[PDB]
Amino acid sequence: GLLDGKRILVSGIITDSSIAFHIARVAQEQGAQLVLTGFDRLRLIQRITDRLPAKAPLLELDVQNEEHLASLAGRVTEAIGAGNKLDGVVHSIGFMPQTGMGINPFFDAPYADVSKGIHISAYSYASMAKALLPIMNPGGSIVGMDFDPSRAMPAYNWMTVAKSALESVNRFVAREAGKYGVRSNLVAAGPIRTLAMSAIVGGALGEEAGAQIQLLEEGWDQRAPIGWNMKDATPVAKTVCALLSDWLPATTGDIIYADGGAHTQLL
Amino acid sequence: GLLDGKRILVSGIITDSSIAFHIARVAQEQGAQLVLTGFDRLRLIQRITDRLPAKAPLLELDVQNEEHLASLAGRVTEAIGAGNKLDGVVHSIGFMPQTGMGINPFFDAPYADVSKGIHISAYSYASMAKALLPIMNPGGSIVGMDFDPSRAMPAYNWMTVAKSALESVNRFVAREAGKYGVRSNLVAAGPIRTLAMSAIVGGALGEEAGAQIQLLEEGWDQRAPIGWNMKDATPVAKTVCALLSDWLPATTGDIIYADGGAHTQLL
Amino acid sequence: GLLDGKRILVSGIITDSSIAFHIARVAQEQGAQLVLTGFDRLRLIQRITDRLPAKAPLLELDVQNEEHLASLAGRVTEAIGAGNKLDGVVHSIGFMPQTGMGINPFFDAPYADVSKGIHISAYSYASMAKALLPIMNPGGSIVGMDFDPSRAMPAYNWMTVAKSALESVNRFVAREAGKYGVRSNLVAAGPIRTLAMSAIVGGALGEEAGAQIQLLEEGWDQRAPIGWNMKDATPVAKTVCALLSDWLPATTGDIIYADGGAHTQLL
Amino acid sequence: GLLDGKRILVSGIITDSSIAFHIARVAQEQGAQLVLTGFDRLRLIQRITDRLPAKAPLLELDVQNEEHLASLAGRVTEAIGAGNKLDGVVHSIGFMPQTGMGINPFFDAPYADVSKGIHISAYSYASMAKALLPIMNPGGSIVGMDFDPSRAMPAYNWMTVAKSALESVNRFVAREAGKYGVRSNLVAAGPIRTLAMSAIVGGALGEEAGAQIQLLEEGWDQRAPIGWNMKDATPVAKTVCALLSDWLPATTGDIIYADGGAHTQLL
Ligand SMILES: NC(=O)C1=CN([C@@H]2O[C@H](COP(=O)(O)OP(=O)(O)OC[C@H]3O[C@@H](n4cnc5c(N)ncnc54)[C@H](OP(=O)(O)O)[C@@H]3O)[C@@H](O)[C@H]2O)C=C[C@@H]1C(=O)c1ccncc1
Ligand SMILES: NC(=O)C1=CN([C@@H]2O[C@H](COP(=O)(O)OP(=O)(O)OC[C@H]3O[C@@H](n4cnc5c(N)ncnc54)[C@H](OP(=O)(O)O)[C@@H]3O)[C@@H](O)[C@H]2O)C=C[C@@H]1C(=O)c1ccncc1
Ligand SMILES: NC(=O)C1=CN([C@@H]2O[C@H](COP(=O)(O)OP(=O)(O)OC[C@H]3O[C@@H](n4cnc5c(N)ncnc54)[C@H](OP(=O)(O)O)[C@@H]3O)[C@@H](O)[C@H]2O)C=C[C@@H]1C(=O)c1ccncc1
Ligand SMILES: NC(=O)C1=CN([C@@H]2O[C@H](COP(=O)(O)OP(=O)(O)OC[C@H]3O[C@@H](n4cnc5c(N)ncnc54)[C@H](OP(=O)(O)O)[C@@H]3O)[C@@H](O)[C@H]2O)C=C[C@@H]1C(=O)c1ccncc1
Repeated sequence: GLLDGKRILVSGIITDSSIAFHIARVAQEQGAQLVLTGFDRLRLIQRITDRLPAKAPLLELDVQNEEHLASLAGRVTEAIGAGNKLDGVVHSIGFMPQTGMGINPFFDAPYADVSKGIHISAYSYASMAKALLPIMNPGGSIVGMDFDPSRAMPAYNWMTVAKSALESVNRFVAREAGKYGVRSNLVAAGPIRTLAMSAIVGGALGEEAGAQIQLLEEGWDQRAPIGWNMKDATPVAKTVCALLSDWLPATTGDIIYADGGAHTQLL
Repeated sequence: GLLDGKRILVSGIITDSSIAFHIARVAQEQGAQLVLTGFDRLRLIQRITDRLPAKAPLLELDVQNEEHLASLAGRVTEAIGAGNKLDGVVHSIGFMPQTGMGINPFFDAPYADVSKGIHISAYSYASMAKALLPIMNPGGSIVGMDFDPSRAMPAYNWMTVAKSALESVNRFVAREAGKYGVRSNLVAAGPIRTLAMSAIVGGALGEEAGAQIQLLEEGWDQRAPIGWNMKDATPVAKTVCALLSDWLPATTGDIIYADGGAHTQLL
Repeated sequence: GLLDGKRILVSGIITDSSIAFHIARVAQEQGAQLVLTGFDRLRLIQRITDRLPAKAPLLELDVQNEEHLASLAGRVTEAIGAGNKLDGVVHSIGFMPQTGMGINPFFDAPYADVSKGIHISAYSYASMAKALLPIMNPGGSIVGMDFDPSRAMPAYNWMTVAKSALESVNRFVAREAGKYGVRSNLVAAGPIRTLAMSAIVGGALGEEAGAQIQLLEEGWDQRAPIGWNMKDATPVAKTVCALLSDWLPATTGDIIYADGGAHTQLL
Repeated sequence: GLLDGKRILVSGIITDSSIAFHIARVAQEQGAQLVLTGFDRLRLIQRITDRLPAKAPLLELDVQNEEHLASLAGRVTEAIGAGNKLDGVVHSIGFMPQTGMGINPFFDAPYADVSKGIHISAYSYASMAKALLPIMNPGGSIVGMDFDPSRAMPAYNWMTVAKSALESVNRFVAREAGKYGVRSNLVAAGPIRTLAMSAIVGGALGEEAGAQIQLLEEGWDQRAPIGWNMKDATPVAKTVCALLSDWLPATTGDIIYADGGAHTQLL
């Protein structure tokens, strides 16, 4: 039981192939008691989350919604019972309009689209942290989902910029979480065949974008000194759990790369 | 004449202690023919720029204004004469509301303020590039002003996040500028006593923020193996010119640190 | 039992305050079966290791000795019984002569001293890996001890250069270990009061070096968003175990920072 | 005249396609007065250097030779005349035995070979700096040749480790050079078809190594947002001159990438 009797909030589930779905599964397998947040299609998320090895309360959270955020702590302690706190929080949320990643030239994304992408993808990590730290235990852990934005890449465009912003927000959240005895870190994952990701390689964001994404994926397994399996999200789920646990107690403001080692190799 | 007969657009002048003012001075000293852009207080900027060693046309540019951006190329070629192009472009523009840097806790900046800061500070680098590349010569150079956001720092808060976003935008602008034979790079400067910067250390953004900024400055000269003089912007002006020149012809998507070497030293 | 029934070789124990001593303790607490290697003072190491919560075979290993290395795999399988393999290997060995760190100006270390330091500190990670991979199980883990050498620092001098070399050797060991299903990673620790470290702050390597080391230590806890306790090596021991476990299965060629988050913060 | 009346020592010329040959040519084209150092085949180097646009004294320097180093300052001031100092120093020297790069598995390089490689490739930067700083002017510049070792790469093996060591040595040389008003920096170049480099792609270090090097080269021009021409060393020569000049006066302990921007792009 890596996570025995820890209370952990997990966001961002939308299908059975969401990274957050696998994080939640492995975390329960490891003894965690979960609270889940969902966006928009709540009856759908309910139905999907019913397949986790245990039951967990579902709460609505639109990360762009001030009221959702203001009432969040209240609604969580209500779901976990008064006088209980969280030990962990998982941010697994990402969004960039059409316009900002894919077929569209980089120069043609209007700022409103880019601003929305950054709001949901980078800023919400801070506002989740702000809403949840008052109800977190010493020794607690905040983990967010990242990918390595340190070099530019085709197709991902403004989404990459959003991750650069996220990494930076993470170092600041760490300063705040520290006052609570709480850690803040990101997991940088390699590419994973979620529903949306597979749609994009199928050409949902245009044919040039699809081809480039596919090249990025093939290259990944080659560079990774231990290989990369894009259809298996469990290696990244385990990494997040490692961070939710007591076994990385001196790591914060930081990034753990669950990417097969690909980023450490040129080719 | 490092910049002999180069045509260079320089933005962001607001006083005689603006980094852009010194960039513009040194660039003219080096034979450049300049076009200048100003924001908001145009009669003021006119008056300040009159003190440059040579005269240069002033054009209004509010980086958040679509019409300003759409007409920019037209207005520049008009100022430099039909059939002439630019060889260089300097982005020296930065903004973050009150709310996002200083006394305000990091968690208390509303996204609208952060979004405005990012719009002006990071996104505008791309939209300047988009508006100006059609009128840039092969061998040309785009340079933007940066500071090292790779570690978190007190007081700068959301402005730091904005620079992380900027560095990332720069790597993408480089992909686009490359198609024109144009380079894109950032200069990461150490702290400089501009008017605004001195106001902030005087306590304009609160007393805690002021004290922290001052500590950051004193530390800078100590770490810098060659020292740092915060009241002298000419070392950074020279660095930008180095980048506008033909002497860094294989550098792009990159960051040159005009910071005294401070970032290469722990203490 | 994080490490239940894993067989792990641990090197570098010399006193009850060695990082390797604490790694070994926590690993046994977590169900690991250990084999230990010692250098030079073998009766001493025997006596110290007798205090671990369980017994473990001790083997002599002078990392500079070809015969020691050539016979190592033979001697390990002999200690763990034919047909058994290792699941983990810990490199916790460091050395730099007098000459290369401390009072001595950086320019005054002769290459023979620097070469010895690099041999023991960086190269031996590769030669340990070479000697032990033939007897390692798929899913296995090699972990070495590091400190962040990415910026220069007073006093550590050539030892810092040695760590830069080590980080680089680690990325290459990862390519080799990968063929065996084995991971290779480094843990970058903050400063720890080992016997040798305390001697140096007591002025063993001169008074200027001592003063600088002490300043480095005080700064550490201040920058660390979760604090740093230099007299407690257990947070780093736990981190190494995290890496020896199955919970970071997609991390290799990489560095995990068990440093309180200090490296992610400027001040 | 970028380098008008500067006195610059340039090392590492061996043929008309050496990077140092092109550095020396461009530097003279730019008004520099040069002193040259050569290793081993002195009559050969004499003959090659006769083709530079101006004449320059040749001095023997075996970077591994203590007597050569001890007498170096004496012999330089003798060549440039008493009461004159150097303004610049170029380290353009690299070596790794057979054994440490190429066909040989990474694990099969004996430490003596690796130690020699590191001695010549990394350590000599410090010992050149030590020998020459006493005869350098305030405002002076030390520049060494580098390639980006931050990720592992096939074939280069121990040579990559040597560059990691070099980058680290550079940050320490910067601390020492600073006391003299002198800068220390590295230029990280993309691959260049020197005589030795072409021999290696011809299969001098075995067929697997040759094939991998060739793949590395083709990838380079693709990633570089401005392209890369491996048979043209002048873009890197210009970059070194930029660093020898007064136009990067606040950069030290640092690395300038003359690599086409390749390192800033994933693909
Ligand atoms: N799928 C992947 O391959 C990865 C996901 N991640 C991150 O992990 C997280 C998991 O993403 P996932 O792929 O599972 O799903 P998602 O679609 O990004 O996010 C889940 C939900 O969050 C949802 N969401 C959107 N807006 C909001 C909102 N306002 N509030 C709350 N949730 C929201 C979003 O809305 P939807 O598309 O359904 O309309 C989804 O419902 C995201 O942060 C990803 O950015 C990181 C690396 C990889 C990756 O993209 C990558 C990229 C480049 N190189 C290597 C790896
Ligand atoms: N002053 C400094 O110390 C530095 C400036 N820079 C960058 O260089 C540039 C020069 O800034 P400067 O300090 O000279 O002035 P500024 O106030 O940031 O920008 C100039 C003008 O741009 C203006 N501007 C604002 N909004 C717009 C707009 N919408 N369109 C066009 N211009 C605009 C802005 O508006 P204003 O305050 O007057 O209302 C100013 O008029 C900015 O990018 C800075 O971010 C980078 C490093 C340092 C620095 O902040 C630092 C920080 C931490 N560590 C080390 C160094
Ligand atoms: N003590 C510390 O604070 C740290 C240790 N490490 C690493 O962890 C490891 C643990 O070191 P420790 O401090 O526990 O002991 P050690 O003395 O470095 O090494 C253990 C033994 O290895 C021994 N050893 C030496 N030569 C050999 C040899 N040839 N073969 C096998 N073992 C050898 C060495 O020999 P000895 O001094 O006894 O003569 C020791 O017996 C070493 O790699 C350290 O470099 C990393 C970060 C920190 C650190 O130095 C630091 C520095 C700067 N900033 C932040 C942190
Ligand atoms: N040729 C290249 O493509 C590059 C050279 N450099 C560096 O620039 C410098 C120029 O190297 P060049 O290729 O011109 O020649 P070299 O053979 O490395 O060095 C010149 C001489 O130095 C010489 N030398 C050797 N030992 C000594 C010695 N003991 N004392 C003085 N000089 C010595 C050496 O000896 P030799 O082979 O002739 O026996 C040569 O005579 C070296 O530091 C290179 O490491 C850096 C990046 C690239 C590069 O290798 C690369 C690699 C991977 N990715 C991107 C780029």
